[PDB]
Amino acid sequence: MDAHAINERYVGPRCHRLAHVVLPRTFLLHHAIPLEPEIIFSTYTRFSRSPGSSRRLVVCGKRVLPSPSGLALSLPLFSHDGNFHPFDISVLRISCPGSNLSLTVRFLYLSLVVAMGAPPVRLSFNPVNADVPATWRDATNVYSGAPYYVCVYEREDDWLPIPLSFPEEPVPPPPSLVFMDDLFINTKQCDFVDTLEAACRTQGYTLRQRVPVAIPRDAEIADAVKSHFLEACLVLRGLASEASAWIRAATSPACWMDVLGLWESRPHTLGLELRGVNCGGTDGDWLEILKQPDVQKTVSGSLVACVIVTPALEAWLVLPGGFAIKGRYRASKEDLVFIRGRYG
Amino acid sequence: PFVTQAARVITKRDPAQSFATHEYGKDVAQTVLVNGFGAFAVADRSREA
Repeated sequence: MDAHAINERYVGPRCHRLAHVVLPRTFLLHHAIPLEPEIIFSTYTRFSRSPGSSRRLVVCGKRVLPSPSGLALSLPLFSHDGNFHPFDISVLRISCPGSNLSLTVRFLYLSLVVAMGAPPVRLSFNPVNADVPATWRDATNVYSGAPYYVCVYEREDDWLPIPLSFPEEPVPPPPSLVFMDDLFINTKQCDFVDTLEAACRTQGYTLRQRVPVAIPRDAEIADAVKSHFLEACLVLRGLASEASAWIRAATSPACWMDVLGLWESRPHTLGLELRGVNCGGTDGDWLEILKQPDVQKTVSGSLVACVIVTPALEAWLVLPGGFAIKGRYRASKEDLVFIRGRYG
Repeated sequence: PFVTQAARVITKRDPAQSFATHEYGKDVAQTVLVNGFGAFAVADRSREA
């Protein structure tokens, strides 16, 4: 409970209002946040019906040992031109300095803004104190459905409620404006698969080898590799994720790779970087791909497809057996301003 | 009661044992079959019943 009062003196002035938030373990078990003291938190908000980006801020968080119990934080709220927007996502990014861990925790303002509603000369001495009492108010996250607590500390204040500026007509439906990100990436993924299915039609519904890997002679195995391509089309369409590989390729300033979990036998790991491999498409460059430990098991093994994305937004779908199909993510110039603003 | 339901109980481990590799390894689970019962082998002469 110290991290609320620390942030009001260092993150506090650099914002407009703070959202004091305490996360219970039921929220921590869902988003899988391993509570070590090494964790660096980073916060930024994604605006709507405006050019969407706010600056990134580092917020301190401490475990509260016991009346709730859990991780304690403070979220920034930004008021451009004197008011809040209701449909305006505040993104919490959790990462460790050394290891491989990146988690995105997303909050909406209407779950926070509503939850806030009820002789030598003298030098001043103002230390950080937990003397101010807390008023615990309940909330639910819209995205996960796990409850989290909100503090309200005591200090033209009691006269007015918290200003909101609701959107104006014509407006898309707020089930579609809340999930602005998951309906943008899903249509890019569904247009990525349509390039792969068009590439089979120009070749005559075939799958050509690219990687020299010997195949044991059985007719059921030749039917099994075909089943890896159709299952990967059920996955790439159904996948709509914030941290996909092509998004890192669009906001890169190097090949970007993410393996897949076919038939739900694995969870997806997204955004793996190929450091030191230049995907030029020549037969010299595929050997540098094969030195990776992932690509050897996506091809010799089974149940895992693999997607390798160039910085020119051209991507191959690597199947087990060495088969590959060139595809292309189509991102317009208006779309790249939308992606590099909110994400990168 | 209605149809017998399965409620799974996930608790934190005792603070002697709170050391694990992954984050779910601090929690160990148990299934409690609510409104059912345990039973031996039913006779084969009335298996249809």
